[PDB]
Amino acid sequence: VTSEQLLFLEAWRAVDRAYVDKSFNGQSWFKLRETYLKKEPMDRRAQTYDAIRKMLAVLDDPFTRFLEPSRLAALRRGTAGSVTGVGLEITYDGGSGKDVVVLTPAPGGPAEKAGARAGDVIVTVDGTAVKGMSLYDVSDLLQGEADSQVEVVLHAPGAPSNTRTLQLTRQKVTINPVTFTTCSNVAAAALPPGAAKQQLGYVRLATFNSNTTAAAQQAFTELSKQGVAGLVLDIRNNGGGLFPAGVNVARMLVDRGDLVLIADSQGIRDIYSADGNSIDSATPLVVLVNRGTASASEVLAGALKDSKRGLIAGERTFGKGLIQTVVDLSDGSGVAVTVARYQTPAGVDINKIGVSPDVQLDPEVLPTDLEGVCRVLGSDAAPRLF
Repeated sequence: VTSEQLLFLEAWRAVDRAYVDKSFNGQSWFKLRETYLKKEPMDRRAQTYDAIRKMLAVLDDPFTRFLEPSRLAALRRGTAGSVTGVGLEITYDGGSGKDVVVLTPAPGGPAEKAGARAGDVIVTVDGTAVKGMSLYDVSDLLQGEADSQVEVVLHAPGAPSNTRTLQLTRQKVTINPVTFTTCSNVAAAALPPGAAKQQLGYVRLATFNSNTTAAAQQAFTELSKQGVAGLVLDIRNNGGGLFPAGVNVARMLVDRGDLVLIADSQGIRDIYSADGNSIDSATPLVVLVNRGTASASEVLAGALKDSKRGLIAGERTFGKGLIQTVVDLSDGSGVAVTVARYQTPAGVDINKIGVSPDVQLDPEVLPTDLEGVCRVLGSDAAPRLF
């Protein structure tokens, strides 16, 4: 058994131990290992990496991927300094043809400013066809030094002929996780039943990151103090992000009860529940979501819905409910492995199914800027949120 073979075995073991489906897509995992050791060339590092990728592929899970040393390091630094993108979060088509699509455009980032919307399908990046490539590889094509440009060709969902070519300039993108306001003189259409004041509290939660919790706490607190008639939590176009901040937010609204189950082929592995630290669990709440709402955001929405704490309004969410971990290998390379999936308190998978609105509404009727929101909600054309 060679050094190259041991390295391969490290990758095989990472999956053997942690993979979400212990039936391995119907493959005999140990048998594969023995077969590859015997039939696959692993004379140089490069061959070993290819053999690892080949093995991962049999799982038919495009999120389970191998990362070479430099890539893993870069993944780690992420979009921090010197490394910039164009304000796109990407993922694979929801019916996955290996089509890469825009999960969500970052608010005010380059791609959004150039008209890109959640659900658009990415055809090429700098001429390269992205269908079926690793998302880690695709991001690499999308990223680069600030002020540099990249060409992205996109089409409308289910309209391959409806394309556009954008020349985007890479720039740092800064999403402010939370903004909020009180809307006064709200239209009757937009109020919850039995409202005693025509005022609504609006909270735009654009991303879950390190700053989300502290900012959301301040918003709910203030709003509660104002005695608003209803709360409008806006998580449209929020790709998820920091799972714990989504849990923290859920905990601000619900006093008791399960929030999310973590499951895999074995059954439920972990649960997160309310911790009695609510800020506001009584004001009527409506949560706005759309096809750009994904992952931690969907989890939030699903806990609010199942618990009956809030109504979901808008359009069905993405259905991005898998969880991956990156397992480091001895040579600095790594494997991103799907280890689990999110389920609602009711035990339904978020994956694929997403979270459906109780109130179907055109997801573009309401703006996301504080001024515009109050304007529309005070209008004769206010959405019937509740």
